[PDB]
Amino acid sequence: SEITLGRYLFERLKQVEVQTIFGLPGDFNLSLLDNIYEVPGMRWAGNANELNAAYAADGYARLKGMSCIITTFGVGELSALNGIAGSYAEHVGVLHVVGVPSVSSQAKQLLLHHTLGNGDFTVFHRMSSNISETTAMITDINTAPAEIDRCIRTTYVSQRPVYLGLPANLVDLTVPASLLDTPIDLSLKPNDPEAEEEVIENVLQLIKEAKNPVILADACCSRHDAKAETKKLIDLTQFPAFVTPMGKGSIDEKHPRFGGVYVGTLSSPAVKEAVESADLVLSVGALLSDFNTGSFSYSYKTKNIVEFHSDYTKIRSATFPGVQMKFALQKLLTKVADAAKGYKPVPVPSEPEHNEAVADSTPLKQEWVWTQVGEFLREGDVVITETGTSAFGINQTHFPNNTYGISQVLWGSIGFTTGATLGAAFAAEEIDPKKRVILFIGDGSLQLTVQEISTMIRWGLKPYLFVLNNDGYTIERLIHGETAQYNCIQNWQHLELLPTFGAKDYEAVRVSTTGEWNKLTTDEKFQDNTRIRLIEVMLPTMDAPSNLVKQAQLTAATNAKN
Amino acid sequence: SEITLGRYLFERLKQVEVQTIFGLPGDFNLSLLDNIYEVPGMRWAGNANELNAAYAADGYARLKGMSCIITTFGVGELSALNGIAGSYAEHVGVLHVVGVPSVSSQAKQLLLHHTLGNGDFTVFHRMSSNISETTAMITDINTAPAEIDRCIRTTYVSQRPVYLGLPANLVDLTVPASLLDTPIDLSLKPNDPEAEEEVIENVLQLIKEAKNPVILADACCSRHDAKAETKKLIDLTQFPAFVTPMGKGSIDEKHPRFGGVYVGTLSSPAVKEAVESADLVLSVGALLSDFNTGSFSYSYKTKNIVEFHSDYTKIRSATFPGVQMKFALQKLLTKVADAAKGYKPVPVPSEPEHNEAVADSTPLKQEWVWTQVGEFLREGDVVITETGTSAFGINQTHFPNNTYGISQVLWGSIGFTTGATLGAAFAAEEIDPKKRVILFIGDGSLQLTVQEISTMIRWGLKPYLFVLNNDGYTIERLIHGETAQYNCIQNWQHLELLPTFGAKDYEAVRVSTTGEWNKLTTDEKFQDNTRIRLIEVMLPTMDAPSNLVKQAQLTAATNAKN
Ligand SMILES: Cc1ncc(C[n+]2csc(CCOP(=O)(O)OP(=O)(O)O)c2C)c(N)n1
Ligand SMILES: Cc1ncc(C[n+]2csc(CCOP(=O)(O)OP(=O)(O)O)c2C)c(N)n1
Ligand SMILES: *[C@@](C)(O)P(=O)(O)OC
Ligand SMILES: *[C@@](C)(O)P(=O)(O)OC
Ligand SMILES: COP(=O)(O)C(C)=O
Ligand SMILES: COP(=O)(O)C(C)=O
Ligand SMILES: COP(=O)(O)[C@H](C)O
Ligand SMILES: COP(=O)(O)[C@H](C)O
Ligand SMILES: [Mg+2]
Ligand SMILES: [Mg+2]
Repeated sequence: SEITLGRYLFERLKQVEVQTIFGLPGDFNLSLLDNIYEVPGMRWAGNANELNAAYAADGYARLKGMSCIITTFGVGELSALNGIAGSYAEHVGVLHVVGVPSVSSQAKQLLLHHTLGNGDFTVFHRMSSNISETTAMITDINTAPAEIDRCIRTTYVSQRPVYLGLPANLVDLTVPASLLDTPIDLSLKPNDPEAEEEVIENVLQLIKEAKNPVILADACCSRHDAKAETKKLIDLTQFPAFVTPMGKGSIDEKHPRFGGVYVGTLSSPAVKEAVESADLVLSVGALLSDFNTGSFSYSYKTKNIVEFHSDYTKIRSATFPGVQMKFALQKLLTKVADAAKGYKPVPVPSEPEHNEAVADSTPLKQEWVWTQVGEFLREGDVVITETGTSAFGINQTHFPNNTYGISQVLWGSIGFTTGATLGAAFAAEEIDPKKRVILFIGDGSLQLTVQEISTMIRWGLKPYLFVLNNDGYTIERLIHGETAQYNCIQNWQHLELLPTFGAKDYEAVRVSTTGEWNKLTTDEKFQDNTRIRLIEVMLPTMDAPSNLVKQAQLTAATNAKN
Repeated sequence: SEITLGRYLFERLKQVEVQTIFGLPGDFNLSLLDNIYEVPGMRWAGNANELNAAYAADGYARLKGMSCIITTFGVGELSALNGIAGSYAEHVGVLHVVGVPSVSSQAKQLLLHHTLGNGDFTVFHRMSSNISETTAMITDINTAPAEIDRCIRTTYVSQRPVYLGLPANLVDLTVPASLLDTPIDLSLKPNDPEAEEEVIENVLQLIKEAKNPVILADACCSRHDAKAETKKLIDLTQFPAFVTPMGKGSIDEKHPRFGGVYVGTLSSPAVKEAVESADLVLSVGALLSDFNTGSFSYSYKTKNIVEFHSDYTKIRSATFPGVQMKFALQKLLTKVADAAKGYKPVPVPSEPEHNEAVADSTPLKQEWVWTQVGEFLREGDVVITETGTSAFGINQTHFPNNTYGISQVLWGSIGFTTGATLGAAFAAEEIDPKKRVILFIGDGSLQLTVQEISTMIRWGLKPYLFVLNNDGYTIERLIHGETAQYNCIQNWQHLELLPTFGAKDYEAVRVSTTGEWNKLTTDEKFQDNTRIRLIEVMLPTMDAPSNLVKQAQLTAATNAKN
């Protein structure tokens, strides 16, 4: 019993729970794609372009664990590249498979379409190696199952993009089916016993001594799977728990000990103080980007900083190479309650609010929206926020427990979120058909990736697409050129996007007032994810969350340098 | 008197006749873009995404001589790379300007947005250099004016994309205005007199001996500026003249000595016979790609092949390095009427210029449409055909003299032409507003880049957008997977796209029959470019011009072979 190499690929992906495959067809991958239909459960999204396909592979991997996008040599791959880079930047495990010209076309340097016309078949592979954890350009059938397994493990474990090139002529060759009976090894190796035990004792002593210890969960807590441990640590220690913007959603915001979003100097006065006064910081998965830290504005001076990281740990000035956080946290948690039993709980900053009631005629403002969105959310929602006012405003929104956030704070590619939403809707559907996928995207960002709405429609996916109509690039207007033509956009009939892409069962509604907002969002039928929905949210052109106004200025200054 | 470095950039582009600037803003390019408005006549397009911007810059340069897309560090520039790669593949001089972090941001390796989180500011520049003729990352103001000139010259002269990175802090520093008073050198080095003389004596001698000489114009005749020389060569020799698919438009098809489109084995029998029985082939600008040549199908029955190229000449088995075609043809022209004086003109092929009468109710078919296109075209038209049935079908359309064709036969990135259309239409409006820009794009291709229609509306541009609705990817269906779900697309309402993107003054009409076709296209008001039009052409799913049917099969077999 034998299967095609293409077949093997799809069977392996299914074993790591990839059910939906992203990308676009081309002659160089059509035989490969045939195999998808031979694997029970697997489907082909049918994306509207390769850039959006890669954004969607990203959103899907964030929920599902990993994902796979297939493109065609040259023109498919190169289109995906900004999607792949972003997955790299943000530690998202995306397997990028490219259908390439058969080996005999390559050997004989055929002047083929999608080449640069110089007979170099290695160029695109070479470009992609710059943004991949590892790569394979498969030429040898005898090692190919092993290479694919290597690419999958690396994608899954490292959580970085991997590039797999497959000649069209290789994909139809057979491999023994029994190769599939043995699972890919998807584990990490255990820590060094001595190194890890020294980390533990060290952290344990620091905790025993600390009067005002605080926990801070950042991006890599989320990206590298330490969420269950960080949750236990908060429960067992009762230390105040804070979250960065890039880690929003990785810790539960309705826990009695949750103190807020810390963004250095842009934090609320109570959060800034509760954090910066700590005599011990337990940091989980720091990723200190400009926007994630209010332009590098942390101010603690203390030490007793413990940094947990995927592959090492830092304690004060010391680094412990190879001490991986997931196992180190697991081991820590068996002794942490005793270490902390002398801790008298310091009070945490109290949550923001509810908006006060206002006249129903009151026009919508950014500040009011971000607070209100908290009344709409429920446990288990996926909340996706575009770079722009949306990404900044969500910080102030209070998540129910078990809310999965998606915000590309480091890469910051506008338009990402239309595709991330498609891929998240696919993932959610396979996880739990009642989990809601809720997108906030600006009117400008939508334009770059709008066609991926079509793919959501063709699969009957049912996300909520909040479109923030503020007449252009408000985030950019706040940085430079408040009235510059380059910050304006052609205005679109947003309510027409859905039926134009062929939707038949949908809602498209415009909200301009608090009354319209509330009427829509408190409606029981609206709250159920029974159809795709677009909500055009009319806002003032220069209205922004206060943190964005501050940041816009910090950023402007940085660039103009001297 | 001093101007900003940014200003200097734009005054330079104005001197090589770039009036429209493509791309998207981003914080690292905003200061740069301010200067556009400081230079009389220069405009910023405001594209809907960077890939589309890059496609539009390509279309722009094909018409104008060169173009400029400006993007932002990481996220803009990576999004544009497929467009740039296409420009490199097809020899189009696009200058790619990237606004990048200030010099000391890079020096201090700040964890900024749009980086890979690893401190490497060189990686995107390194990626672009694989698909660039040269690059510049500007760091020094004293040398920036010269580096910019070096870039523009290379772009213009080599007709390939150039990469130019401008740190955000440098673009406001100033340079002497007087610099602009010395022209960039835009000229070619001349040929070696001795090597050129050998070439010419050789060709002349062959011409004197030929009874059946023929001329074959190909892609590099247009890309490398030899169309004037080639027209004169046809005039003075009276030899039969043929064009390849990729060079279509580069020679006048209503010339009495025009013999048709040669595509090796995919040629009409009269054309294959006319060319292959030749006893001399004067080949101008050969680019022998799969789709250009019926899968490398040429069967010249002579050894007397002369290949002119930008940088060398070939005669029979001999290569003449450095013998440049523009110059060698100019020299050839001075003696060639005399070498050819004893030539008795052999008759040239044709096909019917016209379709048979049919019932007006006749469903539209590809073969009928492509012949019928010829009755609608006028001299001065720009004819843009997408990869798919459009690009193969146009080969059977008869051009009026002075028809400019754009068909990306080598690179073959679907979606290209929506962008190329925007940029051809800008260019054409600057050249002569009476020049119509006429697009043929499939339902599938349109999906990848549809948002760029928005940018046409914004600027009041008046292309004719013929959209071929055959319910999916017909060209792929003929390659493999006739009814595969991967060759199927979500169905759009093409008639609604234009209002949806804010069009006020426009037409959108569906045509299904020959009579609806004739009614619309023979209408005098329709034939005037006074508004943006979309024509939705309804065609059968498996309907294809017969050339594409054969080519799909060869390609299939090329991809399968071991
Ligand atoms: C791919 C890409 N191109 C350009 C940019 C630069 N950029 C950052 S924010 C922004 C504008 C966002 O506009 P919108 O989505 O309308 O957000 P809001 O008006 O709510 O601020 C742009 C163009 C980017 N981040 N990514
Ligand atoms: C960016 C990109 N992705 C994938 C391909 C592979 N490809 C070539 S033709 C084609 C289908 C185009 O279909 P359509 O425009 O509807 O043309 P038609 O049906 O008239 O043949 C595809 C997906 C490509 N050339 N470029
Ligand atoms: C994250 C950047 O903190 P990590 O170090 O865990 O990621 C690899
Ligand atoms: C064209 C491919 O013939 P060229 O040789 O002029 O290109 C540089
Ligand atoms: C988070 O990853 P999973 O274990 O869910 C998987 C095997 O995909
Ligand atoms: C100097 O302008 P050019 O002639 O170079 C042009 C046609 O762009
Ligand atoms: C080239 O073959 P194909 O995959 O049909 C598309 C043109 O790329
Ligand atoms: C980050 O700066 P910006 O240019 O506004 C966009 C997010 O890049
Ligand atoms: Mg906006
Ligand atoms: Mg089609």
